[PDB]
Amino acid sequence: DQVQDMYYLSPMQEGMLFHAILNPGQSFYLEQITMKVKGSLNIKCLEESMNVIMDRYDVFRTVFIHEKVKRPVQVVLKKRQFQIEEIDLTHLTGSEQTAKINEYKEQDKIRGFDLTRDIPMRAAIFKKAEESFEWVWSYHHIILDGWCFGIVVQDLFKVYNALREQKPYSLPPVKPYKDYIKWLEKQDKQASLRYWREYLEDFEGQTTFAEQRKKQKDGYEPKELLFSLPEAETKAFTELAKSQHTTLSTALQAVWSVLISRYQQSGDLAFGTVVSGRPAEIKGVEHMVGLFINVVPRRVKLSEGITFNDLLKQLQEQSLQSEPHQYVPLYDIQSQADQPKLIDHIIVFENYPLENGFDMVDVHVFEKSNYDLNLMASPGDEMLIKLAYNENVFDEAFILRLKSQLLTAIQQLIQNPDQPVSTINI
Repeated sequence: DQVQDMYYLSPMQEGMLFHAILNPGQSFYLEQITMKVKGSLNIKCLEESMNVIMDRYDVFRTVFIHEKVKRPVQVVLKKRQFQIEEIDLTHLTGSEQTAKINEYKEQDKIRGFDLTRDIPMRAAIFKKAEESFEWVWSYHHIILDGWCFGIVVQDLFKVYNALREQKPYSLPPVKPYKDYIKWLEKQDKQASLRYWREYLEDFEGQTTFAEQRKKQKDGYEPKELLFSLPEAETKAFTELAKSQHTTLSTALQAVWSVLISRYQQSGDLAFGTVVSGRPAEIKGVEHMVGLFINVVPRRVKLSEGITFNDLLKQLQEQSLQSEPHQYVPLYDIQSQADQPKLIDHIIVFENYPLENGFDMVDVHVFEKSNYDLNLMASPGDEMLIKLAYNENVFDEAFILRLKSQLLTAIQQLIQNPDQPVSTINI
């Protein structure tokens, strides 16, 4: 037998597997990393390093079985070989190389992953010229989220940049994903469901930006508006977050709360937020690799006279009480309120968003969007904010207005953190 271990699926993994089988070929839970490499690259060592990553991270040797079993199980294999699929585009013009790679990217989203047999990650390198390559990296979220993929990337390049130069290396020990499954099986699932039920008690629901939503036929027109926060306000926004003993993510959620409070004309609002899902009870959970992040509902209550520091407190405290219950899938939370549309937009703060070797220019991450509006923020000397929206629902003019309103609200809130947020002008 080629089986190394066998354990159950996390609640998120089970719903992910359930929807993946029911909707094949719809790019569900698929992430496609596309990048152009301008430089020299040892293909054989990249293949060798990938197989080190293969045997270092058990999530890549994992398959899922749902048939003829009372409850789905994940099977990790003792050994599996990864082929990096090299494609020669030297004998082709530029346009044929572009279409050949674009044909791969479109077909790759449709093929997806047979989670019962395939490796939940596939790679393709297109040699378009000498020292000119294009990488199409794909993986399934059932085994890997965005943050943990960066850990795999650094481990791959550490092994790559060493093997080629013959110099040896050592890699930090990894904690098996089974330890997270073990922690889950020890939690009271009903106690976590009750937390979200109480947390969302008497919430009526809301269609965010209702009068700005265009009422057309369903369908997604992906568009983006990217902008930065100047270093001065970024340093002050971080200092205010450090002063109030809260995170930079919570600080942005509070600014967004004030903005939507004006559009909805209400003090009871909800939006999606991505939580780490990494329980601090497990030691070394920071170095584990697997599926941890989750979108959970965030309910913000804005009473009369509430200040930004008061809002910063309400949010940071709820972030702590929710930590033992961040494993609950959003479907289970929404069913415990008969509100299939409890949230319709999310805020994401990626602290490490997606030298030795070559040059990596033009990175693009493809991910199917489940919401008509997504506020994405990344750290840095000047905070980078992205507004990814569906053009069939929202116009660019409104997204541009939200940019100006978000920038002026950030400034007004860092300078008057103890003034009632109702006094903020947007």
